[PDB]
Amino acid sequence: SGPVPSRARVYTDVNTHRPREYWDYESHVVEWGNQDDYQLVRKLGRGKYSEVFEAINITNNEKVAVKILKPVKKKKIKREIKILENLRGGPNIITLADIVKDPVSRTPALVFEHVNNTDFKQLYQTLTDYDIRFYMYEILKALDYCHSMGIMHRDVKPHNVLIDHEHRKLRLIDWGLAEFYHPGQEYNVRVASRYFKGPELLVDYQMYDYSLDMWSLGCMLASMIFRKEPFFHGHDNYDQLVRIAKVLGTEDLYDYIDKYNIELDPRFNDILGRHSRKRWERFVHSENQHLVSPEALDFLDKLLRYDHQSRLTAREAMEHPYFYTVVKDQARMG
Ligand SMILES: Nc1ncnc2c1ncn2[C@@H]1O[C@H](COP(=O)(O)OP(=O)(O)NP(=O)(O)O)[C@@H](O)[C@H]1O
Ligand SMILES: [Cl-]
Ligand SMILES: [Cl-]
Ligand SMILES: [Cl-]
Repeated sequence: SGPVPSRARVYTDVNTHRPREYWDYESHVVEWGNQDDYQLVRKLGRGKYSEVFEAINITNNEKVAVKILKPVKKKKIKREIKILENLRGGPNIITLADIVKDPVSRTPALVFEHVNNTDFKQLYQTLTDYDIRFYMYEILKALDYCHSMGIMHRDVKPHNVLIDHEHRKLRLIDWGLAEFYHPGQEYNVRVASRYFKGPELLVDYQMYDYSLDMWSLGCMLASMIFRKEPFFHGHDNYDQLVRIAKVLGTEDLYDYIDKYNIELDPRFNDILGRHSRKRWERFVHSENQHLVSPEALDFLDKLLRYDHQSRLTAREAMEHPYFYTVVKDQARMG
């Protein structure tokens, strides 16, 4: 009589229907490239698990990007490599062009297509309402694609979305926490960034699915339309669920837990208490009111729901009328 099972509403068996080797990434054998074929130009930044550099492919002088992984188990390296290989060709996902080793460290050096080192998080200040819709749809293409190829990103956040605003091109990056979805598998909840974690991770519900990403995307949307960064600003893991409950109310939270018979720390129950559902209009101010339309609020509602199985899928999100006009975009660069 543990917690109740769950299987994804969409793309449930896509990995099942594929050959083993599609998803059995521990078995993958990396083909190494020519390390003397890429020379680093300059440092573009970093992350908790990589150094990213602009570089050049010398055999044709083409511009690339090179992510040098810090040390770390080969299990994950093969997982990120296989995923990136599987997704190559998909809309708006970063293209893996080679893997080589760092000359001195001998660690893997992932060659990608070059983008601008400019992300969605940098552009929060300036985006018109049309542009928020537009880029949101571009991210959805990536999620729908990855989810349909059996893959959960599990780290959707503005830092992980590169935008070339000049060319109106977005790529979803940082697949290092991505995993393959298998109905009935339990996944670690130490995925994603505090502010973008679904209530499932926050209550240790491990039989989660692609719909985690859809919560994270809702959280990104909310910060952008309300100009509050982040939107749910939890100071620790438990406080993250308390902040969500202060907006979305506790009655549905407690209905979600008893839906899936999840075991919550009694003492943490006491901390949550009872919070009434705030109407999404509470966070409208003069400074953000031009970003907030009824279709925006309806879309967010359908994303920010405690029950992972209730949230819009990427495809259903793509059909939502928040994207009615922007799908007709006439592709003006300037
Ligand atoms: N293909 C790329 N083109 C340009 N910049 C990139 C590219 N990939 C990553 N970066 C840059 O790296 C900096 C930090 O990105 P980061 O999230 O570290 O990417 P990552 O290479 O996936 N690293 P990690 O988080 O360790 O996996 C940002 O300024 C990004 O612009
Ligand atoms: Cl971020
Ligand atoms: Cl995992
Ligand atoms: Cl989906």
